[PDB]
Amino acid sequence: GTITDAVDCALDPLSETKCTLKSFTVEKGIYQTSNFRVQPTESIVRFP
Amino acid sequence: IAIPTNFTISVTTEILPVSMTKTSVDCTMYICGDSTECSNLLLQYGSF
Repeated sequence: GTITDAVDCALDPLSETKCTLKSFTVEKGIYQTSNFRVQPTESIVRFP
Repeated sequence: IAIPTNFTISVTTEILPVSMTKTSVDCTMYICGDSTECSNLLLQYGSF
């Protein structure tokens, strides 16, 4: 009943696949993960 | 009895589908327009 290991789901794609599959051991294959998105650099406000 | 005295070689085309276009839908990006508060409520619906 003790936590022996942990996985950070945002460190590397391997840990992301581990969190997606909910397993510390990922077999050979290709797995689709969260899509990347370009975040906005700043906010633009346009008014009359 | 009727027995043919000649023959005609014919070719008939047969069309059979083998596959279709693949589909990958990002459910979070589809239901929620990259909104954080929308994703926080979408996660409450389980693993749909």
